[PDB]
Amino acid sequence: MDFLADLMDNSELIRNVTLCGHLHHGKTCFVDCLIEQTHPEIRKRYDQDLCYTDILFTEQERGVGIKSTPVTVVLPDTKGKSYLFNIMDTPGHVNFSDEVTAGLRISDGVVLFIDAAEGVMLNTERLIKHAVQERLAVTVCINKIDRLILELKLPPTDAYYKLRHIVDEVNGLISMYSTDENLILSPLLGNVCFSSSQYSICFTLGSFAKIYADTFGDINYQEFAKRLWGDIYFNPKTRKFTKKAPTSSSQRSFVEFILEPLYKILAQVVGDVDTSLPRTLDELGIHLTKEELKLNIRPLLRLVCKKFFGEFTGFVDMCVQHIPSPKVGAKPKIEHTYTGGVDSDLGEAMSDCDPDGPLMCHTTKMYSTDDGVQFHAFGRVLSGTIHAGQPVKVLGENYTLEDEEDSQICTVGRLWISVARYHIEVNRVPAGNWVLIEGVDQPIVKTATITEPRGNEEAQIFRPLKFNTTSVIKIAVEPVNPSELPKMLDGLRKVNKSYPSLTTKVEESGEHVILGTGELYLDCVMHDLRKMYSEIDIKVADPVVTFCETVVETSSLKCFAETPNKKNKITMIAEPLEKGLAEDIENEVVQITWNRKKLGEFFQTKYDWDLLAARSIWAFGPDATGPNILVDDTLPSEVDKALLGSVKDSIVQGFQWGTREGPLCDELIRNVKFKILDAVVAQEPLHRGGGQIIPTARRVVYSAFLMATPRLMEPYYFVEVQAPADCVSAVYTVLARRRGHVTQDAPIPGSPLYTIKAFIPAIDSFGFETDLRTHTQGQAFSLSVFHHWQIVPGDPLDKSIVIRPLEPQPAPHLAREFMIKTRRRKGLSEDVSISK
Amino acid sequence: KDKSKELHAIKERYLRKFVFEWDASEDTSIDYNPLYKERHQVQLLGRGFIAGIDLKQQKREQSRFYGDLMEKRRTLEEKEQEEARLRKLRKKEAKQRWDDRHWSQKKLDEMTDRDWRIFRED
Amino acid sequence: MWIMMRREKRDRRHFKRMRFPPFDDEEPPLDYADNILDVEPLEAIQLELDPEEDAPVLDWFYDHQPLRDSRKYVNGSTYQRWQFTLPMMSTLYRLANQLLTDLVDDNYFYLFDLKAFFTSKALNMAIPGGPKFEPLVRDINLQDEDWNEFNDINKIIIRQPIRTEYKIAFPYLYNNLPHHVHLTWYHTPNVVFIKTEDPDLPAFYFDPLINPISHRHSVKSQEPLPDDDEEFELPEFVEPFLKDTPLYTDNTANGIALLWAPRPFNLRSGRTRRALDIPLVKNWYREHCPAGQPVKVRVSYQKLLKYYVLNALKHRPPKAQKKRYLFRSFKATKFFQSTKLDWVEVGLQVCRQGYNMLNLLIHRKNLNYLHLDYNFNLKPVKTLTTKERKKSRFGNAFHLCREVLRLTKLVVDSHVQYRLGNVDAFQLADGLQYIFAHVGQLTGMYRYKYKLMRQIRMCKDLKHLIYYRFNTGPVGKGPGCGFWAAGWRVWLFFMRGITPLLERWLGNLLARQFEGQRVESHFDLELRAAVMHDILDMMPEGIKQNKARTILQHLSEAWRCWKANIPWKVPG
RNA sequence: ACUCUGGUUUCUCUUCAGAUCGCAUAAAUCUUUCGCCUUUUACUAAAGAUUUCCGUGGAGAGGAACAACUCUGAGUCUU
RNA sequence: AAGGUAAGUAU
Ligand SMILES: O=P(O)(O)O[C@H]1[C@@H](OP(=O)(O)O)[C@@H](OP(=O)(O)O)[C@@H](OP(=O)(O)O)[C@@H](OP(=O)(O)O)[C@H]1OP(=O)(O)O
Repeated sequence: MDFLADLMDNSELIRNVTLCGHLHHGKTCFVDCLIEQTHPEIRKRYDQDLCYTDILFTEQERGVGIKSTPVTVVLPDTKGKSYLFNIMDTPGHVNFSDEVTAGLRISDGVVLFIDAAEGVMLNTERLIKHAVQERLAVTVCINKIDRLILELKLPPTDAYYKLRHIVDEVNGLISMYSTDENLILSPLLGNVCFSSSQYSICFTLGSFAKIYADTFGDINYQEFAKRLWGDIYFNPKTRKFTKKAPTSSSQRSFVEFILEPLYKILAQVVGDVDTSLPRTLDELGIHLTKEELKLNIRPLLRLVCKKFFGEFTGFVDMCVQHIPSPKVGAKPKIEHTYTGGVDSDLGEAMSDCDPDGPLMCHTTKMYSTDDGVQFHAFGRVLSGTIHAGQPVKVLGENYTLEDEEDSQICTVGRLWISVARYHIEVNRVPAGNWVLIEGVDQPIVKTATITEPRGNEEAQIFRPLKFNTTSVIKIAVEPVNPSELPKMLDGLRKVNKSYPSLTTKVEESGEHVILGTGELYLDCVMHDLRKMYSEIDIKVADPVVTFCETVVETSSLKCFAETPNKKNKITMIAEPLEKGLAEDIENEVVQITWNRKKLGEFFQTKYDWDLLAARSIWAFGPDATGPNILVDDTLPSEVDKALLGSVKDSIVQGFQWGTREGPLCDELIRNVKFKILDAVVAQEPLHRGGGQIIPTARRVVYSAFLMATPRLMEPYYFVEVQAPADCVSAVYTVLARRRGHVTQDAPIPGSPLYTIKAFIPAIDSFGFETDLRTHTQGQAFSLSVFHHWQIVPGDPLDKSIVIRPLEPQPAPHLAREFMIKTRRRKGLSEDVSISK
Repeated sequence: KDKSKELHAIKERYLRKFVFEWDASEDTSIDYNPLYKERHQVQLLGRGFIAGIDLKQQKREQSRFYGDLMEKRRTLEEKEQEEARLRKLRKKEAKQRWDDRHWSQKKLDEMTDRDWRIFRED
Repeated sequence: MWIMMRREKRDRRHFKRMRFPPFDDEEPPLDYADNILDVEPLEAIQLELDPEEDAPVLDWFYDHQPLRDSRKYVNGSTYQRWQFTLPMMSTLYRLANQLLTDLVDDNYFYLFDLKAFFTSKALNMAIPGGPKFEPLVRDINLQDEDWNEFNDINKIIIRQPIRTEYKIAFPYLYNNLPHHVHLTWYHTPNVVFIKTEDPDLPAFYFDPLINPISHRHSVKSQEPLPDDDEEFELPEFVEPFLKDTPLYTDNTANGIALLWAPRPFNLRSGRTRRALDIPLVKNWYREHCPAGQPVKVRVSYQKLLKYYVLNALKHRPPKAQKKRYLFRSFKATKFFQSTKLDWVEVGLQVCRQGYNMLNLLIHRKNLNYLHLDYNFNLKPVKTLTTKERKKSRFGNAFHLCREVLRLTKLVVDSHVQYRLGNVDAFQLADGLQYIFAHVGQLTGMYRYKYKLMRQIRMCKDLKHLIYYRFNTGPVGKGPGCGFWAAGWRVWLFFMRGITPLLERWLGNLLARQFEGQRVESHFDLELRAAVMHDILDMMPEGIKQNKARTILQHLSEAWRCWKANIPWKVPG
């Protein structure tokens, strides 16, 4: 117990890892195995799983991980070096991908859990891509090995083939996102570990070679593990490992030495308990009491694999070798996360992970208490130590060095090291660790930086959390009793603190809309709101998706707007963007902060924009990386460039605001390029004020966008389903019924299941999972994630189209309807006022 | 007809005597959605069968999708073993049916006691 | 038994259903000294177990309490805590494939499980295949809410109507006021289990059902592997851990298939249950109704599900008790003796004793114009006068006891007919099934207890569940089905509940001593009595008893003076 | 490679029961909401609280089969 | 299961 606390001082003996993977792949069960290994009094029941990290009532009822859980435990190594591991057990459901990112930012390593039978899935690919984006070390663990034995009954050669295909597919996926060659994976490299958390099996090549060397002696387990995978064979005539098969049917080294003993032990335990199990256990040195042989097949198998394999030292050595410690892993984290960069003095100090440096925490999670009235922040300490009952300065996502408004001084109360079910109170937490900070909840909303007050004033904030996918599902939430309206708001605040991707916004009409990723995510959000935060009756509107606005044609006429001062005139035109350019802006392929000489060269090369015209780019909207581009095209001899640059900032804010609030239905604007064609700026400095230019800039943006042919854009989800080969036609029928088209239908290699990948409208995806599972009688399962915005069919400005309430409109009537009702939901006017 | 069923459902959502029998009006398994009416029964990999129902009839009501998949994927060598197993099982079942046949297919001298009492009970 | 009975119905085109009641009304019950004791029984229903495959269970399969005296498999004569080996468990699992669905995981029960039905009951809706319930809370006024600006339909985009299943899959997202609602298990991973179809095939086999892995060589897989066969050499004592042990035995495939087996067959050992407590057809209606089935069997499915859900919901943990055992305190007293008898003999004895007890109850007031036959039908011996008809009335309890003893007489008479040789074993099974499926027609005990109809409607329902699983293949409709376990256990479950009523009604009837608008007329009377008692107690009434009535008069006038809203002030 | 280690079954009694007592499931009474209503005795069907009943586990105690050797771990376990 | 007992003298 005390050794765990004393182990935090050494930053080299700490590993900050996050266990991420597809839904139901064994991460929680693996953490349960680690907890049982560390805790003698914690053992799973024979029938029910343990689910140590599944602490929420929702998790224990839904059976799905909802929130990331921190587990800080001391694990022995293969040699016995007791390392300190901070494991972030993240949900596997794609809808909760944000919950992974909260745990992914404060982690120096990623453990990708992959089911042996299923293989690489949707969330697995998303998580490896995202983790590579945050420049994290990636190690792979193939869980549920027994599914190749006890379920598929594959031959050991075919089990090896399936494992090799699984490992080689992740290698071909990381190459698509990581330029570094060190991100390759191979079990002989120590990158890849094998496990079956249901039966407490956990081995790498090094660990199993260590078992061999303990059994027989005089074996170099490192050298032995170097030849325990791949096309290398074993010749007992020379007792040597040869790249060529000694005999006609010589099995590979992995098959002969690793998969063969595991297959045989599992076969003996599950088939020959009464006849050959005692003999094979004497052969393996395992001694089980008479009562331990009376257990059913599954508890007996778990017990015998616990005895034979012992501790989970393979996982520990993989993580230690291939996941950097906070001391060595701080520099890329600081570069990718700290806004001031590594060149900053504070960045340089934080790169050393000094426990005696200035305090710099990075809170990414916020965990509620039992009563739900107090929240405990959770974050990684990057420099210095945090002490209990100590005044600190808590920044915010909007804080800047110029603006001390977003920073509030708060006293840190008790500090906890959090391990799943329980928390151990501590006095101080040195750098490189994970800490539950109490008393700093009030200024923190989503993500904050904690530093010391009255010192280290030149301390910026860490970058705001960047999420894998956009949240487009929108639900309006009201109280049943309006008298209880504040409580809901209070509850709303709490869920905003508890869900990283949640977005609560009050509309013009007074409807409070919550933004979520999917049906299960919003279901959990409303359960939390109703049952623990608000504790009041709540009315929920029918779910709806958010829309965007685009153009398909150049504006017919040059659209002019003049300020109320009647001295400034802006004449603009609107053009649609090229294919992929908006995605390039969104993916941060190009930034407005790039050097201007090469910024124009990008558009001159990939899109052949004129060098002078490309250099005329002002900014992107509505954000820094927003998919809308504002380009100047004024005649140099007709507008004074120096004078135009004076109001350039005001025009930029007007553009950003107008693109963030569309004219059609008060929504975002995507894939539009606004060209400024004429500027007439008042020569007097005070007659070109921002308070007049910005509304005028928004008005001219609206006019140009309206004159250009408006179109509504709806989100399309990418859905992959794993179903028996017979159920493919049923999936096709359901998707065709819900306006979705199948892009691919590929069999899963090494399993009869087929994976069907399709694109569905997001507004047509409500109940699609239920429809698919009920129609196929539960054999087909689907996971849906937002993929891309697509133009909805129909003209959205067609006034002649009549909308019938309580009828699903045809396709050409969609774009119009999707506008009008949305406007009615926003409290806007009945139709688009072009004259406004 | 069924098109108006969906609209009617949407509108409805938004806008003495001993009876041994159960009334047919109590039935809940009535749906307008073709997905929820003609559900996809579990094939169970072509090797699992619903309880109670006889296996012989269940085999002939199978979708044949998995049978076609097997006869397509199987190589000749592994096809011969399955053919031999099918022939052996067919011969065993033919012998069982031959022994368990009606008295109309047996002569009086070769009648067994069970068949004798079956004939008498008729 | 299920396999055998379908064979004796498919071949026996015309089946001789037993005649009920088996014996005449006035015929006295058969003596167990010259009719059944000396006769030998006919053959029972027993499947011909294959000596090759069904070898582990062949010896003891059709024995009463099998393996009870085998100390290796059963703890002892108490017959609890059976210990079985994998070969016998796998052999038993094959002999029960007809009664078990080959479901590998509970993904089949996606929205068709207990939690989903609890949700549907709480939310007043119903899954199509699921049952229907009376609303948990009426809330009729709040059921039809006004046209708010929030729920405005003019603001609602309709693409696919929100079904009942949607409001059950995500109850907290799709409907308002989700109270007393349950969250269902989201998705168990698809258990991809591929069962072998031929024993003459390796246990670990690349079945054609698996899509081929097809290891591609388009990209030459490059990995760090040292210089081959030049530096590392294994010691001569080093071999794979289990090289002597074969990869698979004969029991490997069956042992693996035992893992993905129903609850009773995936265990190596366990605890012994009662025959009552084993619902053989519980999983038949827990799953979805088979397609292409008539309306009545479907409604039977929903009603069986309704009763199952109601039982599983209105269940409270059993209350602690001191474990007083009956039939243990009988033999403590010098009034009961212990022996061993054939069950048919005990049934005949109990039928005769119940007839004697009912006869004693009938001639209770020395009235001899009511006659109880041996089929337990009560009829007047003559055209009884109206006064005598009134004088010979018995409550519903007596007729309920008469009808339950009639049901026992029917069962015992069917077994007696089987033992004599009148009917076959298959005929006896079919007769018992008919008895337990038609208790209302056979006995008519619902007239004296209407709640009993709940059992009766269930017994018919189970029939629809069984018959349409039975008469499915070449076997057609007919009086041959004899799966009588369900009705038998249902009537036993009725019996456990009705026993206390009959016991207390009797024991307080044939005992030496007999025992037999008040809300509003409660407090005033008790208050007047209490006040008068207190006043008279404190009164020194040794001299002033005659004032007592006067006191009550004051208690009236004051009350009247309050009711008349007039002043009340007695000077003395 | 050693000496001691003391059984299992079964019949009863007395208590405690959290736990699916029970991988099964009845009845009664009372209190509310209902549906029949025409008066109890039966009911329509949901809820809440109780009681009884069919069974159960743990522990302790007392007899019997048992007849006890030894299982078994404790250990210096021996070449 | 009932709410369907004529009462009265005489042995
Ligand atoms: O067709 P129904 O009039 O509804 O008769 C059915 C049924 O017959 P079906 O199979 O034709 O539905 C049974 O008879 P089988 O044909 O299955 O043998 C059963 O008869 P037994 O239980 O006596 O064998 C019973 O008929 P009944 O009770 O009238 O004899 C039952 O009637 P319900 O379905 O109306 O309850």
